Amino acid sequence: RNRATRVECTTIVNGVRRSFYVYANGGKGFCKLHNWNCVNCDTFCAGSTFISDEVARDLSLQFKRPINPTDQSSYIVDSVTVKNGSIHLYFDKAGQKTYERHSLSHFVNLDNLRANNTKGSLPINVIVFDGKSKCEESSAKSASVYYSQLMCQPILLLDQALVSDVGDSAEVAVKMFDAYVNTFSSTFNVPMEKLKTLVA
Amino acid sequence: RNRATRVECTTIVNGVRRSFYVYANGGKGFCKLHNWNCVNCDTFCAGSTF
Amino acid sequence: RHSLSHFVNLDNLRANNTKGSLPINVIVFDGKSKCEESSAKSASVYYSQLMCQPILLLDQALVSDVGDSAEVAVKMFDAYVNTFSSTFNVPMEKLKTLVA
Amino acid sequence: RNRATRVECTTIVNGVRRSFYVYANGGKGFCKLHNWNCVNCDTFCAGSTF
Amino acid sequence: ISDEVARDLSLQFKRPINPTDQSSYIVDSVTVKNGSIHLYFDKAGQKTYE
Repeated sequence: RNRATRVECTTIVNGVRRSFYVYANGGKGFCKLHNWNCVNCDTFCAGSTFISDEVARDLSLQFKRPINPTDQSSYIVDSVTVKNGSIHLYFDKAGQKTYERHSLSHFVNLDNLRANNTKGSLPINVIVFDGKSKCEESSAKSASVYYSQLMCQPILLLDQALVSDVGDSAEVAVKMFDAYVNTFSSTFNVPMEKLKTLVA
Repeated sequence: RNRATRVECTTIVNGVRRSFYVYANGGKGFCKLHNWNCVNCDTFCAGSTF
Repeated sequence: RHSLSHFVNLDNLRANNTKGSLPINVIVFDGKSKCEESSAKSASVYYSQLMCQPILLLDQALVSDVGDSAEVAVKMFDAYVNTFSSTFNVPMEKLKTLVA
Repeated sequence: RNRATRVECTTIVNGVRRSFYVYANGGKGFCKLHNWNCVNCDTFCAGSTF
Repeated sequence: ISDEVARDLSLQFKRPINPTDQSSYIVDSVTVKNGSIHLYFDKAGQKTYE
């Protein structure tokens, strides 16, 4: 009956109503597991069908027929371990303990990633919020569905306090750099103004 | 009949109309004290019915 | 009970802020201005629905006089700086730059 | 409920979230000073409340 | 499997996988004997050669 490829739906984030599309096969197959015209509904690549739990009930109310969701909107992290420049994030999945890995380069500046940014897009699959402020947690929970529908695959939630202490680096490194600069200056007697200009 | 988890409603602040969700259990229990599908409606933690 | 650290800057907490979110469960308003009280009453339901648990209302006049600290502390700091300078005869410009 | 002897809570340490128990009297007696069902809170021993 | 392909495969299979080795390494010294050339490099803090 319907050859449509996109389906419209809406959700509320920060007190405003946004819109997004849901992709469909367009006329081939039925996928009786979740009775929807899906395209390769097992891969998190772009363009694949992704039915979240929060929108599954709304869609099954607009279309008067039962619909089964595929994946939960989001999960809460529990443990993180750094290793050779990589970070693992641990969370539960249907009663099993699992983990996912990502690069440490994205965690240098948290403010561009936390909650509702000015750009309106997320560079990575995680989000950072304060565990004490109820409002921040609620806003993150609300935006989780929207950001998990804009791009496929669920969203992982990170508490700011937990990840705050794992990024340490070292001011000892700064002191070693200062010692190296002092040794270099003693070797060649370089004027201090250029040294400080580059040191900044 | 309804498995919905969120319910929409609106209110007026500073002359403009905002929106917010209300959380619900989604199909378990009835809570005859206030005849609504609530989830642990005694704690002020996040995600609880209010 | 709550921590005193949140009460250092009232303007980020009073009524309808620019951010649109509240850091703590209380709100501050002027008791004389009818409009401020009405706006606080109106925003109370919205902010008590955005996050769980009720909202407590604080009058600005009542809490204004409880936060006192001391300029006596400032004077004691100045006396300490004077004693330190007399101990070592430090130039005044850096002292004032840090004193600001 | 919440008259029970044991209460479970969680806290964050280093990089892992941990859980722990909180003890109570089970219902017998009540403390006005602490507003809690504390047992021998003035001394330190196994099974005490803190 | 390398890291540059491990992430893509994990995304395709919707579950984490563990890469086995790095993609490339850098040679630091060269030795030539009996018409053959020897290349040396460090792997995981240990000296290696071919």
